[PDB]
Amino acid sequence: NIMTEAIAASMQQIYSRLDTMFQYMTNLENRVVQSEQLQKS
Amino acid sequence: FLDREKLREFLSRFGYFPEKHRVVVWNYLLKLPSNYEAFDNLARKGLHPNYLNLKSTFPIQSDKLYY
Repeated sequence: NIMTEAIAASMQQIYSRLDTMFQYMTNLENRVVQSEQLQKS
Repeated sequence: FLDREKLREFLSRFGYFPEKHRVVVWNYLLKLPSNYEAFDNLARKGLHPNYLNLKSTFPIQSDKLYY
Protein backbone atom coordinates (compact mmCIF):
# COMPACT_ATOMS: atom_id res chain seq x y z
CA ASN A 1 0.00 0.00 0.00
CA ILE A 2 2.75 2.36 0.78
CA MET A 3 4.91 1.51 -2.17
CA THR A 4 1.92 1.96 -4.42
CA GLU A 5 0.37 5.08 -3.45
CA ALA A 6 1.84 6.59 -0.43
CA ILE A 7 4.94 6.87 -2.49
CA ALA A 8 3.29 7.59 -5.75
CA ALA A 9 1.29 10.36 -4.08
CA SER A 10 4.30 11.84 -2.34
CA MET A 11 6.15 11.61 -5.60
CA GLN A 12 3.59 13.91 -7.16
CA GLN A 13 4.98 16.59 -5.26
CA ILE A 14 8.15 16.38 -7.16
CA TYR A 15 6.60 18.03 -10.16
CA SER A 16 4.39 20.07 -7.97
CA ARG A 17 7.63 21.84 -7.25
CA LEU A 18 9.64 21.13 -10.43
CA ASP A 19 6.90 22.69 -12.51
CA THR A 20 8.34 26.08 -11.59
CA MET A 21 12.03 25.51 -12.08
CA PHE A 22 11.68 27.72 -15.20
CA GLN A 23 10.79 30.62 -12.93
CA TYR A 24 14.29 30.67 -11.73
CA MET A 25 15.76 29.69 -14.99
CA THR A 26 14.39 32.95 -16.44
CA ASN A 27 15.78 34.71 -13.38
CA LEU A 28 18.77 32.45 -12.45
CA GLU A 29 20.96 32.37 -15.36
CA ASN A 30 19.16 34.71 -17.58
CA ARG A 31 21.74 37.41 -17.39
CA VAL A 32 23.79 35.14 -19.68
CA VAL A 33 20.87 34.17 -21.81
CA GLN A 34 20.35 37.78 -22.23
CA SER A 35 23.98 39.04 -22.62
CA GLU A 36 24.66 36.54 -25.38
CA GLN A 37 22.06 38.02 -27.63
CA LEU A 38 24.05 41.26 -27.98
CA GLN A 39 27.44 39.95 -27.78
CA LYS A 40 26.49 37.68 -30.67
CA SER A 41 25.30 40.79 -32.68
CA PHE B 1 14.25 22.51 -7.84
CA LEU B 2 18.11 22.29 -7.47
CA ASP B 3 20.26 20.07 -5.34
CA ARG B 4 21.91 16.99 -6.55
CA GLU B 5 20.19 14.91 -3.97
CA LYS B 6 16.77 16.21 -4.76
CA LEU B 7 17.41 15.78 -8.44
CA ARG B 8 18.85 12.35 -8.07
CA GLU B 9 15.66 11.18 -6.47
CA PHE B 10 13.35 13.35 -8.55
CA LEU B 11 14.80 12.02 -11.77
CA SER B 12 14.31 8.46 -10.45
CA ARG B 13 10.80 8.74 -9.01
CA PHE B 14 9.21 11.19 -11.39
CA GLY B 15 11.53 9.82 -13.97
CA TYR B 16 13.58 12.00 -16.29
CA PHE B 17 12.36 15.57 -16.34
CA PRO B 18 10.83 17.90 -19.02
CA GLU B 19 12.59 19.72 -21.67
CA LYS B 20 11.94 23.32 -20.78
CA HIS B 21 14.05 22.74 -17.70
CA ARG B 22 17.17 21.23 -19.33
CA VAL B 23 18.95 24.46 -18.62
CA VAL B 24 18.53 24.31 -14.91
CA VAL B 25 18.82 20.66 -14.19
CA TRP B 26 21.91 20.23 -16.29
CA ASN B 27 23.62 23.35 -15.55
CA TYR B 28 23.48 22.71 -11.89
CA LEU B 29 24.50 19.12 -12.05
CA LEU B 30 27.16 19.68 -14.67
CA LYS B 31 28.60 22.83 -13.21
CA LEU B 32 28.22 24.72 -16.46
CA PRO B 33 29.80 28.19 -16.56
CA SER B 34 27.33 29.52 -19.07
CA ASN B 35 30.40 30.85 -20.79
CA TYR B 36 28.53 32.43 -23.54
CA GLU B 37 31.40 34.57 -24.65
CA ALA B 38 33.60 31.58 -25.18
CA PHE B 39 30.91 29.87 -27.06
CA ASP B 40 30.04 32.73 -29.33
CA ASN B 41 33.62 33.11 -30.44
CA LEU B 42 33.40 29.56 -31.81
CA ALA B 43 30.14 30.26 -33.56
CA ARG B 44 31.29 33.02 -35.92
CA LYS B 45 34.33 32.62 -38.01
CA GLY B 46 33.23 31.53 -41.51
CA LEU B 47 33.35 28.33 -43.58
CA HIS B 48 34.33 25.13 -41.79
CA PRO B 49 35.62 22.38 -44.24
CA ASN B 50 35.53 19.33 -41.96
CA TYR B 51 31.74 19.07 -41.92
CA LEU B 52 30.06 20.49 -44.98
CA ASN B 53 29.34 17.13 -45.82
CA LEU B 54 27.49 15.36 -42.96
CA LYS B 55 24.73 13.60 -44.98
CA SER B 56 27.40 11.63 -46.77
CA THR B 57 28.01 9.43 -43.75
CA PHE B 58 24.93 10.08 -41.70
CA PRO B 59 22.15 10.71 -44.27
CA ILE B 60 19.47 12.10 -42.06
CA GLN B 61 17.39 14.12 -44.43
CA SER B 62 16.81 17.24 -42.46
CA ASP B 63 18.44 20.36 -43.77
CA LYS B 64 17.83 22.16 -40.52
CA LEU B 65 18.91 19.40 -38.12
CA TYR B 66 22.12 18.62 -39.98
CA TYR B 67 22.72 22.34 -39.82
